[PDB]
Amino acid sequence: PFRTQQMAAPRNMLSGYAEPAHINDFMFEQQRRTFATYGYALDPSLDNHQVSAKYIGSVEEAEKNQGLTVFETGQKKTEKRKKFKENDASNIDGFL
Amino acid sequence: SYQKLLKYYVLNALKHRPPKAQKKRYLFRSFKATKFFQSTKLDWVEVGLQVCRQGY
Amino acid sequence: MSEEKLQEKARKWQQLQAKRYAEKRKFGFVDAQKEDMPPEHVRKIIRDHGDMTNRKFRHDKRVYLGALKYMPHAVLKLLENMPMPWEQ
Amino acid sequence: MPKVKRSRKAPPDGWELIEPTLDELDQKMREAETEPHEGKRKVESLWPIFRIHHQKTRYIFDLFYKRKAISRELYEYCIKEGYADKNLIAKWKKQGYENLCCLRCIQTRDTNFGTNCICRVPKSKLEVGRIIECTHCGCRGCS
Amino acid sequence: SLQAPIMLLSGHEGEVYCCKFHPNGSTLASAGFDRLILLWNVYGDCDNYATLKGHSGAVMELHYNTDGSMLFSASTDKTVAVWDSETGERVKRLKGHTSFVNSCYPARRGPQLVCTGSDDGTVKLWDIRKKAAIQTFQNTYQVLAVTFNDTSDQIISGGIDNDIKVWDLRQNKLTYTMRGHADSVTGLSLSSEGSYLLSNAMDNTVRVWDVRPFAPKERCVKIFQGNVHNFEKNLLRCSWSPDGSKIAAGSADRFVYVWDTTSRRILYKLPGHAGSINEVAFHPDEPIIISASSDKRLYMGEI
Amino acid sequence: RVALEKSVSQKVAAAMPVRAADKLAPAQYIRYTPSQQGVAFNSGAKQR
Amino acid sequence: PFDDEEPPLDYADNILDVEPLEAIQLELDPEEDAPVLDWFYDHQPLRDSRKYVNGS
Amino acid sequence: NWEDADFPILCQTCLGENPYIRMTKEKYGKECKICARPFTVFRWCPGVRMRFKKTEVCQTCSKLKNVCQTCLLDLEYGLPIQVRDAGLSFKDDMPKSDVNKEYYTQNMEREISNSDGTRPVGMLGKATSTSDMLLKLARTTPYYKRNRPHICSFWVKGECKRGEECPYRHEKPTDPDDPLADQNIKDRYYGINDPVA
Ligand SMILES: [Zn+2]
Ligand SMILES: [Zn+2]
Ligand SMILES: [Zn+2]
Ligand SMILES: [Zn+2]
Ligand SMILES: [Zn+2]
Ligand SMILES: [Zn+2]
Repeated sequence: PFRTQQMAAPRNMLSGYAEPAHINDFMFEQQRRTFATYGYALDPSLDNHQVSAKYIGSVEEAEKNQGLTVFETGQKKTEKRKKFKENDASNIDGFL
Repeated sequence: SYQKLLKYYVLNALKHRPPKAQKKRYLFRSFKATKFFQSTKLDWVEVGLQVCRQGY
Repeated sequence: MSEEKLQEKARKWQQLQAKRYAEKRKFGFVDAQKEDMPPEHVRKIIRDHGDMTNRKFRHDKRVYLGALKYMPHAVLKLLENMPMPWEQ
Repeated sequence: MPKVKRSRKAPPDGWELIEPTLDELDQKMREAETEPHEGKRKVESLWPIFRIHHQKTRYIFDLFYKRKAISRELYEYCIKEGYADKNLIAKWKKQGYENLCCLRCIQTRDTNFGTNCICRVPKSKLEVGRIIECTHCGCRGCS
Repeated sequence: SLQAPIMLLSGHEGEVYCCKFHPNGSTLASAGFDRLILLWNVYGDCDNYATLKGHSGAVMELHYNTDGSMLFSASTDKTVAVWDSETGERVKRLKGHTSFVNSCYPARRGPQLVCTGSDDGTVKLWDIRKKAAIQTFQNTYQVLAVTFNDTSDQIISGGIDNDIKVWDLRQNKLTYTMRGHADSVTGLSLSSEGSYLLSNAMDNTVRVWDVRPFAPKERCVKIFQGNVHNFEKNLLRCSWSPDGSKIAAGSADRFVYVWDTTSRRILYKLPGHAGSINEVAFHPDEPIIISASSDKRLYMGEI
Repeated sequence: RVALEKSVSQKVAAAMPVRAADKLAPAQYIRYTPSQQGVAFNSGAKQR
Repeated sequence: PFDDEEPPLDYADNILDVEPLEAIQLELDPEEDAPVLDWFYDHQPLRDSRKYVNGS
Repeated sequence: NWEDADFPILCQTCLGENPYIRMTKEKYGKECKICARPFTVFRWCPGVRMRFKKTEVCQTCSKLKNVCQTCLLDLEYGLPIQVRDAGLSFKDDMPKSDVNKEYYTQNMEREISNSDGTRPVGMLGKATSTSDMLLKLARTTPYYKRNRPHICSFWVKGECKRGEECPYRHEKPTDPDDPLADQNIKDRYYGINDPVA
């Protein structure tokens, strides 16, 4: 009982254990943008309970949008914001 | 003058060590691989005025 | 499960496998080339950094002195390409 | 006075009908070169240059591939004399790359993580309506 | 036994999807994302002698014949390569698929046949002498793992439809459906006897299915747990021991899983991989294991 | 000798600081366990 | 050529506007010097013709 | 001496609410805000509307005082250092005057680099005896209002010409007639007259 939460954890340098991973670039950045866009992603922890597959985030919106990523065609398509357009490049001081 | 230019040519031809095959370095290919150099096409006088202002 | 769920699972495996093994993601893929820039870009950069007295460009004062060690090489590449009296 | 041209041969056939507007785009570029930076940030002051360069290149692109109003001879004259960008035209003929602002905004060497700019992300995939100005370019969503 | 136990092997450059022991057990072929095939020794100092190019894609599945003569490679540029075990030449390249070839398998002891499955929904049969597909089975969905029986009469196929399907070559009809996996099947392996077939699936359950003329009709023989599948969605492969006594399965939590086939007990949980594991394989004579993972390295465990 | 040669190279790198000026993109991955678990922290996870 | 207290000229206006003042360029005989006359005073003369040089 | 150690020593309210982080490593980027010797600066973005936080102090100056390199709070509890030393003893006595500080830093750097590289070299034995009042006001869930972009100083003069595009907050700064406003770096780090604490 003579150790704390930090002192009982299997740590490597003062704040935890840090080991080199070799995750595929695409899948990593996929789950990264999945969390950064909606608020959920799959769990990259390698044991955590050693049963199947849990989502880690705002898990309530995960089942609402079926667990989609950014690279996939979305469910919702509504309320687009309206912008000007002058794609001709022929009128000077009117092109954008 | 002709004698001295002959002297310079003979000192070139004497002390010719062969090219000494190294590993090629390519400094400007290493500069433009970075995110700090861009490339363009300019008149030579514009670049000379640039180089003089930069040295100043 | 249902045909809808299995078709959605097919879509969200085909899109994944398409975007994960693209031609631009193979191992020895040298990515695209740095291209030419418009010649007005370096002109306005040189012109705004006038004599480096503005307070707005005080973070690039350190880089110009750093570039001082490569001025002889820039001089060499400059004078190497002098334009040849039959050229305007 | 002129663009002083570097060919010394006479310009090709359809030149005189695209010359007022090319000289008008060129006048707009000489205005943007001399705009004094005051309330125009350190990256914001180079945003007109990439925009007008896009505009001149899109003008010759629209006349040769869409409207078909320029021959090969006139088209390649305008590329040699510096009115269009041969490399930006070459990207606009690719499939997804068709409103591309800059060649910088697809250059992966210019970024920290070896990636494009968020300029190039499809606006549906940001999902929120966040407003974006690319730092290179000033662009708001090419793609 | 050879050298000292471990014998870590490097030289690869990207992920390593597949690896196979030679039918005599004296050399090794490894392959992955590197668009390269490496032929290395199992004995001596385990050093490279042959590098085999000839792809524009990721070399998904690797196999052998039963002789150790013909090397079959399934790649991610819709083609399959057929090579000789020695001398290293492109002997037969076969192009019939419209999408990515996930797996291949050679029919053994019969006339030369290869069956492949691809992401377009197709399971195709291939005679090496004909330069053409022999039979084509549109399932409807993406197919990940494909193998034969010993009789060269059935195609045992795993896809993403949570259902192992067995095709008869003579009737050309859907003979068997095997239910019991809750997520996509990523790897199949038929035993040395032909009695049992081992399956990985994304639902993290490793299943043994008996393929026999006479069936109990509910073929849920043996169930293994502990195998982890994750967000990386890798194609995970399984392998039988030469005597059918040990079972290996790749895992995405960097642990080499080897079960005992009779007690359903985890024999070995060998560590030593930084990245997730793709294929674990047994030496055909001796208890030596090549394990291949996404950390670009190979491991030779000596039991 | 293998330990010494590395320190030698790190010393000698000053003698030519810029000859073929350097190159850097081995973008790598590392798995990290926060040792803080009690989850409200990753979002509910044990590693990152 | 310029004075010591004279700041260097801007390239933009002062030389983009001005015509470049014809170079030296000996007049070549159109009959006697015919296979040379088209390209002789160019920068890199026969660069864009694949028959006489390779590429760029 | 330089610092140069991989992968910084961070808490969980600064490392972000996303389990997938992309950080950059600059070898000898800044100088330490305390030690004044150059160290390896790591720059990451926690979430979506965050600020791109970076490490402020050395690995060594966090090993001395068991803190995170950017919030300067205890790795275990998440509290200021004056609170933790109040609920402990104060026997470190790091020097504040110049030559003494660099001398103490040199000697403690030799001490740490003549050891394992895992323990808070002096704070360990006293870090065994714990669970004073600090545990009854330890923060339970992360305060993600720390990772938050500063007040737009052009919006304070009512002249923010970026408007909706500016990534800095358009909301009130704190009244400077407040004890909770001054907060020097070294005052937060040595445990001396910290108003939060
Ligand atoms: Zn952009
Ligand atoms: Zn742009
Ligand atoms: Zn853009
Ligand atoms: Zn420090
Ligand atoms: Zn912190
Ligand atoms: Zn603002």
